[PDB]
Amino acid sequence: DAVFGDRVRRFQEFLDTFTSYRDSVRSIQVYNSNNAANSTSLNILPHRIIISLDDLREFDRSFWSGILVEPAYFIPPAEKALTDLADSMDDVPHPNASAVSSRHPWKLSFKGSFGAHALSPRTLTAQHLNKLVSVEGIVTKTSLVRPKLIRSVHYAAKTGRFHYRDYTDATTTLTTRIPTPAIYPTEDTEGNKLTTEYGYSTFIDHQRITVQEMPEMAPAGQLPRSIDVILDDDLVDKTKPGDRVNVVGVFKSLGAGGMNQSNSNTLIGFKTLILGNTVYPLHARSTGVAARQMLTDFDIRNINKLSKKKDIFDILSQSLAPSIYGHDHIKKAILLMLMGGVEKNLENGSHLRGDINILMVGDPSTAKSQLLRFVLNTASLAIATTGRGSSGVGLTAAVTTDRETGERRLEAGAMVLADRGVVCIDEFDKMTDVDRVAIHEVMEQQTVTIAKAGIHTTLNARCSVIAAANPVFGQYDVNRDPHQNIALPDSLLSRFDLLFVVTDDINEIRDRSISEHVLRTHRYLPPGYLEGEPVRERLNLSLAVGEDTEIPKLVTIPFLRKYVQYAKERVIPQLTQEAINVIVKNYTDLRNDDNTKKSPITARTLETLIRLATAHAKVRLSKTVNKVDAKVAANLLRFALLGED
Amino acid sequence: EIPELVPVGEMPRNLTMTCDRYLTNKVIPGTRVTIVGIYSIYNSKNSGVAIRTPYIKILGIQSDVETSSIWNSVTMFTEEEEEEFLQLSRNPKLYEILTNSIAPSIFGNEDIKKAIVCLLMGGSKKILPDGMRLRGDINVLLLGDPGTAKSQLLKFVEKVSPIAVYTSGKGSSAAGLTASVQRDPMTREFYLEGGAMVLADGGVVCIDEFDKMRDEDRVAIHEAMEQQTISIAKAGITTVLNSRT
Amino acid sequence: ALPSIQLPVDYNNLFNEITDFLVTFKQDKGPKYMAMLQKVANRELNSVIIDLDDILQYQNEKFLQGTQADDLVSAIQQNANHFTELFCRAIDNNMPLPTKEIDYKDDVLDVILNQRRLRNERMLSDRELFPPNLTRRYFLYFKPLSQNCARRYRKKAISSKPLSVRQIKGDFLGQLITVRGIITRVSDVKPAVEVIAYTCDQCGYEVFQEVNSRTFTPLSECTSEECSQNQTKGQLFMSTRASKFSAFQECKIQELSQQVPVGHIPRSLNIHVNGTLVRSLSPGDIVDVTGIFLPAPYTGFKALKAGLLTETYLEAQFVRQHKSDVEERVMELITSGDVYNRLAKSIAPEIYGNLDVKKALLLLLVGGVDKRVGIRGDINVCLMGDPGVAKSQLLKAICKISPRGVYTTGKGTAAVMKDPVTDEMILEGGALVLADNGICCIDEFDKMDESDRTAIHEVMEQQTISISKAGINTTLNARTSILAAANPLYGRYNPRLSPLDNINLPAALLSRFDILFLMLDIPSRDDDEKLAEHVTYVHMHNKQPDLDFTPVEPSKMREYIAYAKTKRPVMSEAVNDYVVQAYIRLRQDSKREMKFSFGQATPRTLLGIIRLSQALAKLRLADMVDIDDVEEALRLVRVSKESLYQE
DNA sequence: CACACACTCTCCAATTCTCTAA
DNA sequence: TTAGAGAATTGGAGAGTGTGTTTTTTTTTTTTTTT
Ligand SMILES: Nc1ncnc2c1ncn2[C@@H]1O[C@H](COP(=O)(O)OP(=O)(O)OP(O)(O)=S)[C@@H](O)[C@H]1O
Ligand SMILES: Nc1ncnc2c1ncn2[C@@H]1O[C@H](COP(=O)(O)OP(=O)(O)OP(O)(O)=S)[C@@H](O)[C@H]1O
Ligand SMILES: Nc1ncnc2c1ncn2[C@@H]1O[C@H](COP(=O)(O)OP(=O)(O)O)[C@@H](O)[C@H]1O
Ligand SMILES: [Mg+2]
Ligand SMILES: [Mg+2]
Ligand SMILES: [Mg+2]
Ligand SMILES: [Zn+2]
Repeated sequence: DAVFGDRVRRFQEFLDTFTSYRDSVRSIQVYNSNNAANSTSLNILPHRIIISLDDLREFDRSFWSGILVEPAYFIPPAEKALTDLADSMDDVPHPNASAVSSRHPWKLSFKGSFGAHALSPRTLTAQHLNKLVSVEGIVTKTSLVRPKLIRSVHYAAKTGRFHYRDYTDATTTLTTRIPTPAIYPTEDTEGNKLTTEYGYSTFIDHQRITVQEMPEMAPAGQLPRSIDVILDDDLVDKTKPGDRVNVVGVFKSLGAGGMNQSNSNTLIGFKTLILGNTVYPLHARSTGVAARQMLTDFDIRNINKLSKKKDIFDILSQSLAPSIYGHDHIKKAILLMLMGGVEKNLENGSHLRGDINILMVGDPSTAKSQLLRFVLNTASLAIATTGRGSSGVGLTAAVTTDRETGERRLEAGAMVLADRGVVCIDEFDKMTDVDRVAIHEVMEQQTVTIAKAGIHTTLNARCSVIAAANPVFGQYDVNRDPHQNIALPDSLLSRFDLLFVVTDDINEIRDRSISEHVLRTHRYLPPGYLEGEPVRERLNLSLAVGEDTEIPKLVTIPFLRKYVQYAKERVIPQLTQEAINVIVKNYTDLRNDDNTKKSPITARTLETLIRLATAHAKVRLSKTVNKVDAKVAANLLRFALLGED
Repeated sequence: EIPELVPVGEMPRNLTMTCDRYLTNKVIPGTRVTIVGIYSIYNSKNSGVAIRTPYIKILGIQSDVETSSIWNSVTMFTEEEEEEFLQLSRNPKLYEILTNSIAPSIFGNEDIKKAIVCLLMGGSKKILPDGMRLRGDINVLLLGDPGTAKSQLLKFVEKVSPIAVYTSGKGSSAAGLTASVQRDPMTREFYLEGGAMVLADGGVVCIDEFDKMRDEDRVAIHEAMEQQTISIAKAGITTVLNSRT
Repeated sequence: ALPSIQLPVDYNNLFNEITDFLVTFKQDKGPKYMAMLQKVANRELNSVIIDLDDILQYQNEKFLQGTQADDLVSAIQQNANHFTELFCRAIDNNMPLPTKEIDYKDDVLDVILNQRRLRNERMLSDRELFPPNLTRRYFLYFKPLSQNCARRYRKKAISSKPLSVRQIKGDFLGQLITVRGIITRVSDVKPAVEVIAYTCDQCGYEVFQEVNSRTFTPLSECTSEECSQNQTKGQLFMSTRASKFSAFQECKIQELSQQVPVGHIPRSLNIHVNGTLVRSLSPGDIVDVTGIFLPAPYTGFKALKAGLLTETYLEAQFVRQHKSDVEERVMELITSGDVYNRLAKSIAPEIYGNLDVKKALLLLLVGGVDKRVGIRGDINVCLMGDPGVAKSQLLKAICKISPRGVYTTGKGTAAVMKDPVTDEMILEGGALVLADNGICCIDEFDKMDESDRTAIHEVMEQQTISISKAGINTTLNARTSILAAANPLYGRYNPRLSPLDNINLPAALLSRFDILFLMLDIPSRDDDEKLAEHVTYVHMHNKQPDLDFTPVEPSKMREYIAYAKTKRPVMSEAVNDYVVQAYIRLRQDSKREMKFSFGQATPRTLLGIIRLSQALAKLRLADMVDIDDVEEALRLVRVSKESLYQE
């Protein structure tokens, strides 16, 4: 193994050259030591180092190409070099009687630019096998985390000596080796009985996620294709279904694929899968950034500066969907829904939801669905749903069978996946009644319950639903009460904080304004495009894998998303008596008023007022609710109910 | 097999086929192809005695509608025919040439033929910076008295268009128009199978006898006509396919 | 071959230290564990709960005088399975002789001991035989370390921190950990064999075979020395009389909804309770199970079929539940607080108004006792109400305070059979059976199908639900008090329309209800203001706007029901008279009014009046049923009837 | 894959046999 | 005819070639005829 030693020493030289990796190893080791020396603590850093492929290319291009082209021969030596580096510079503390036996090799992770290896599950042909590739897509299935054996330590109670045995599988080690039948040696060489020593053995977690290409990336006329990644150890549970992901790993094959006598003319192929080395969670539909977008200090300073504006709410609302003319109040409500009110986990099991639900019912072609599409493209976690194409099982949970383990399992539905997010249910009224009880339960108590196939769980669905519906007839009829116009039960409309009724009234000035705005929108030309040139999409923005006062009229959508994330994470508004006076006055006025007789006003509108006020407090970044917040919430709710202004 | 070649009172017959290397990812479902292959034999272990499942090993595929995508999502037009198209586009009467060549056997109906030409060409798709997109496909409805050659126009459009699916309103269900969740017989796992509005992606779908559709089946076209996406939430699946038809 | 590794544990020194601990430990009678072993020898106890706090104290004590320890608590939290055997061996070495006249009527194991010993001894003079587990009559467990509140728990003591099923990684296998979660499915007790006691047809020799593999192969070959030397080739026969069995139960612990990260699904973890811990876990439990997390192997053929991917289970060792002095306390509260007006506001402190509904809910919570038939002591009330009224909040408040109380909705009772294919269990329950000695809070009562209509009809006048799956005709006892919260169809209630027309419930089902309240909201000027103030104060302070006496504990109602249930307040003859003229005049006014026909007083109204009076006396000492009680009962009934005619 | 079953391939010492023993 | 030395054969343990598993139809969609 002269080549193995040469690779090991070359990677040791590389690690010595770039001292940042040594500093990271030192930081991990001291963090682990301090946590061990210091209680309800479980945060232990993993034995994983993310090395940039650019540094490796600049240092030794031969080694970099070997990593990127034949990693099965270049990654094990680099990992051994990293392990030796960590051991040599280790603080050599007292053994814990387990770390001596339990192997803890230092795994490797990669980042940087890939070039021709930055692929997708559709473009992952068989010419990429045994090469280190990065695939981007959406996780659709995740197997149960199941520990697997890699080393069994045995104690022979006749000589006072410990005997171990290493186990290897096709899905654990890159290089192919003789598989082990995974049977513990019950007898020694010299006829001695052995007892297995659990707790001195070594088990590693094993998960098998499924990554499929993004549906919008699929070619015209074909369904998305999927690949199976096999995450292990620190990378287990890093992903959940519905997550946009960018997995880096070795595209490996396994099996004899026929060539076993049993199959002579049978023409099946080999089982191919990716051994994940890194999981990079690009998300938020921005194609390159995570759902939790990083906030620079300059960005936070700018956000705080804008929060001081007298009309920050108007700026943020009008900046939501600039292409949708009008619908200012609906935009304000959508923005308030994006940063929902604070959730109260009261005692005695009481739970006051902080999520705002909006229902939009109105005439055809009033941007009811374009607003939903915008909320999909803007909210950090949004799940698209339609009335016709969704069943109650598909909205709550499906009892499928696991394939990696072979047992019954629950698969999260379209409205449990959106936990702590939003659900955009388009064509709401078209849902069948049998499929509408589920969303009723979720909007009621925000948890789904499953009682089928001998499974009794309670999944959490803390999602805020925005739904678009159509009137019972073709268009809204102002000559009838707003009950026979909507084909939904009042027991379901009561769970919506705001029920906006949109009417496509035929005017002349408004029609001119809308036509001019739509024609301005339709003349838009992208920056890097000529006139009269089709807007082709490549989305090959993956130049690198990994992390590699003021009064503006309209803020950019990425900045708006940053602001929403910062407001949700940081500020938790607290209610105030001065705002409660306004809230109770407005609630009393709305309740016992002659004009509100047609309105369904109940005690739920008070909770809606509180939630809207808290959301507006989040908009102002104020840590407490004020008179202006309650006034704005009351005005918005009054417009939703009456609509005078 | 071709629908015009099936014998009398017989269902169309399938045939398993295998591509290899540079003949893969060459065709998409619904395309009509001519294959030069070896009619071979393999004994799949999946009910007589000494029976053998037949299949064809492809040695050449000659589609007429280009490869995956359209022209593989780009232009695979020979230089001479590209020059021919450029010469054609400069014809001052190109509109009349295109109109007169849409179902030449249908007398009159000049306006419908013009609208069919516009439908075949389609508009221009736009994708605004804020995210929302504007569709660039034209939907045409042909109401009128019986015997006015509406179905003949639909059948011709199903021929002239590079990608087209002809369906009748009566014999057509919502899950068969957009996407059908099916259970894999082997792996017990649910998966989608595209419908008429997915096969006709990038083309035109001709729904004859539109008014005969069940009320709960015609609704499924509402999203796939305007938003041009099909949203499915069934059996643990949650995807938003594309149907730019 | 098998390589060799160096591990600094030194099991022999640890065993010597273990023996010293079992001999020389006395908690602040003699040694504690020697006393426990003495009790075991007397057959009065078969559970050696080896506490880890005691071992920690022993280590700390010997730290000051020689440090003659090797951190045993940190040496068995890393590998507990071997130390179970070490402790058992140390106990067998230091097992005291019995100090009591224990009856040996069933001494089959002792008989085998002496018989085999005599057979061996008659040839030993030439004129271990017993497996160590066979002789043991005790089960050994570990009690995890309690809270340390010291520098010792420097992230150590993994058994001190209650983990969740998700946090049980694969590197914890073999350790002694503890998990927190809700049991979901506990199996029936099965006798798991530890050692078989094969007996040979000839050669007289019986050979034992220890087994911990979930599957074994019978010997059936007389390999004994006499049988082999004579080459008789005798076959072996099992003897369950001389075998050793341990009760085995296979629970299954899920994880609480608060431990599940967003977007995820609760996991589960099999638990193998065996020994004296059996039947200590039930599906309605939230526990902190402490056990040894072990890799159950797929031994057999699916073994090679799968590979290194093991399946895990938690060998439970110690289960810690989470969930006349009281009589004197509740008596004193009766003296001080007015139960009638205080418990009512205590039921729903955060729900403003509707006090009389709460008063009726108290009667349902207590309920009269008329078990003698010729009838029933269950009070059922329905709240037709109105959308937007806190009927669901009242139902949840009742559920959270009523013992054996459950909450359910019409659209998502009954029962399902054989839900899991593998185990093929029989007669799984539903929602009504769970609240057997309690209350079912059936929200959305109107939106509940015909099958559940028939089921609740059967429950209501039979107190026992039955199924007819495969002609078995088995039945489940469900003596549940029914609390319905139906709401009017077409949204808001219409006072002009007849009450039974507003809600799609047949008059047959509604007429059987003991008491009925129509409690709809009306837009006012002052009630809404106070309601808004109440709700907003709750939002600010996360606590109710305390303005009056608000008792919290529900044990007072339990004491009242348990007290007067044995008392069974006997009705007075004058009470019977006043109620017969009460019925006469009630029926007279029902006729003279006939406006809505949902009233004609019916024998069932008399039964409801009797049971309400019984419940009222059941709340107030015993045999308090007099004119005072029946006046309040009839007042409540008349008020409930008038509620249907509100405004 | 491998442990257990069913069974063909293969093999010496105790069991039978008939020539030479008493 | 008897107690005892020689040939002659074949059954009971074992070397070995090839087997046989684990292995599954729940729950969820989609259709279709009656209701
Ligand atoms: N203008 C026309 N030129 C030529 N053929 C025509 C014309 N109008 C009708 N036809 C013929 O008349 C028949 C019309 O049948 P279809 O077009 O299939 O039915 P339809 O016109 O769609 O009316 P429906 O479908 O019953 S509402 C065909 O045979 C056509 O060829
Ligand atoms: N008297 C009350 N006191 C306090 N909160 C109340 C009261 N009445 C209603 N609420 C509020 O109303 C909400 C609960 O009302 P619900 O019980 O769900 O109404 P509902 O009649 O059950 O609606 P449905 O689903 O149509 S039956 C909570 O926000 C309560 O705080
Ligand atoms: N207020 C508006 N401003 C700009 N465009 C609008 C507006 N209302 C409707 N549209 C246009 O109408 C088209 C379809 O709207 P759509 O989302 O289908 O509404 P609906 O779902 O209610 O039918 C969109 O392309 C959009 O550009
Ligand atoms: Mg729409
Ligand atoms: Mg026709
Ligand atoms: Mg309710
Ligand atoms: Zn024997």
